[PDB]
Amino acid sequence: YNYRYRKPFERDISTEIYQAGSKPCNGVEGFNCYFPLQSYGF
Amino acid sequence: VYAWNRKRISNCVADYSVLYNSASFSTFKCYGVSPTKLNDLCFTNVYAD
Repeated sequence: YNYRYRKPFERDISTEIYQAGSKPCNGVEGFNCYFPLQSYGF
Repeated sequence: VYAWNRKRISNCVADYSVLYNSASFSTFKCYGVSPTKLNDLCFTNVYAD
């Protein structure tokens, strides 16, 4: 859980749930409503 | 489910963007690109089952 992934030399420290398609997710999770950051299974 | 086969579309137009809201995908998911963003594309056999 310590190690995770999602312009040049940017560092976007935000973690807003993706409005990943046709839906105004805005805190809701589901189809087309995906949390952007994932752990590497190390 | 244990007896299906690789049917497909051929020689036709397509309109894949509708799968982003239509009841035919009321639950849905992908390995490939977003349904309307990829919706203009094509490949040599439209394999579907």
